[PDB]
Amino acid sequence: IQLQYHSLLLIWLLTFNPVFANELVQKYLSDFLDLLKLVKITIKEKVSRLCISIILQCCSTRVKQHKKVIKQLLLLGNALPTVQSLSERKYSDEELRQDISNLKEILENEYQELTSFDEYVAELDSKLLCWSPPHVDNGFWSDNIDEFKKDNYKIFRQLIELLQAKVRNGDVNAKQEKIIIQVALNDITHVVELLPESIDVLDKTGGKADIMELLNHSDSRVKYEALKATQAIIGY
Amino acid sequence: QVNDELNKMQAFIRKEAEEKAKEIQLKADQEYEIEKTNIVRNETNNID
Amino acid sequence: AEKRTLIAVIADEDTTTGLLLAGIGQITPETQEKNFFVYQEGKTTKEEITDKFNHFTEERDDIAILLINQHIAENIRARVDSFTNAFPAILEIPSKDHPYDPEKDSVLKRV
Amino acid sequence: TLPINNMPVPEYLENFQWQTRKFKLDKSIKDLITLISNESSQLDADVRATYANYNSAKTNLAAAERKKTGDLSVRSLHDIVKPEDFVLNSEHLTTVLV
Repeated sequence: IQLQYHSLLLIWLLTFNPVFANELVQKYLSDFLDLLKLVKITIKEKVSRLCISIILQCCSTRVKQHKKVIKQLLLLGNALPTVQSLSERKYSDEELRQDISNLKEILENEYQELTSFDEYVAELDSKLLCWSPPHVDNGFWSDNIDEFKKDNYKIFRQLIELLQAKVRNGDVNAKQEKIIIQVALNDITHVVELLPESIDVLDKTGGKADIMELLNHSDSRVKYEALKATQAIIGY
Repeated sequence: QVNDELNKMQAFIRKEAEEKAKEIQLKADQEYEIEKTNIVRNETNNID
Repeated sequence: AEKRTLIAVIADEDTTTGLLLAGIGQITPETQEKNFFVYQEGKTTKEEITDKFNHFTEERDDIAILLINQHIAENIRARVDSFTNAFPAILEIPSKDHPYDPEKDSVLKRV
Repeated sequence: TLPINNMPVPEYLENFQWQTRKFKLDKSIKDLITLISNESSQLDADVRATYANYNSAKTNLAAAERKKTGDLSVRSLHDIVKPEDFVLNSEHLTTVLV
């Protein structure tokens, strides 16, 4: 606990400077997300207050691209729900409460201009998926279907590349890997059933062949997803 | 399980699609003569 | 205008009853008439419907919005088209066993 | 519209990760339950209304088909009543065509 408190104090001191905080945030985005998660994970009031202060310093307007950094954090690291939960939570430090309120306000401001298509794009860029509600609610997959085929079907090409990478990495058959593969297959099936003009693009890129080959996966969910994709291809 | 039935149905659907494609090719072949006549007639008018 | 604060319905019996429950109109103590001029499409007459619509859309009527069911407004479609004045506005409310069709909307036809 | 066979509802069941739209994270449990129930009930009511409107439109189409079928009770009034028997071009005369 003492070591964690000292590390948090050092991080806060380093982030006190705006240039130093801006440099650290870009080079340690994963570390920043881990610290944000640990802020809610940790139960110590002092550690939570230090983590909130460190997050606020990185998100402070004095840092370069402060709005962009805050938006990237709220998108990739799911900072907005964590800040909302922290606001609903209770802390023994008034400074910690004020920092939590400021972080919640910043997250709300960032998410005010956010969109479901933006969340899907961020998830695709992160090359990770866990059956997000945009991939489940038909509203997003219907409104953003036209945008998927934009830029020579750039989104469809990225999804096909992600599916091919998952197929290459599917030999591990990890639970997280299986979930990601299933989510990618569902997204591909949706983007094929809606606006079927991308079927030829997927066939040319080899996505159809990869989907057909994925039917050999031992996972029952993967098998069902492959069967659904095959039915959407030529089946009924 | 039921996956065997789905694979058989999927194979049948793919086989059925081949017959439909052949009909499309047959329909196009018939239209080729009509298109050739129109092209020849248009060229004949220009030549005349 | 200030006197325009009133809503008129000329729809079917069920729609008229529902809107009266909502409380659209009032019975004029002096004129002994109410804005809830309930009139079945099959009952009364086309001439009577046209006369009621003309009275509600003219003669310095206080109705702001004229509510006519699509079924009843279809029979008086000529008068509905003729009513090109900006106010009072007219709407084609759907009726039971008579859904509203975009082709039957006189005002939307101006697009 | 996406086909029902491709609906990811079981895939969502595999995760069940709550979204912000269906319920605010910081909202109260009672408030979140009320909001979700109200939204889902409104969606169900809209679906029921759309189904009723489609049924009414189908009934109207069936009535039109019956009218076009030639049954004189619903067929064109031109063939139902003879032009000679029906009173025409007379201001003091009219036809019944029952």
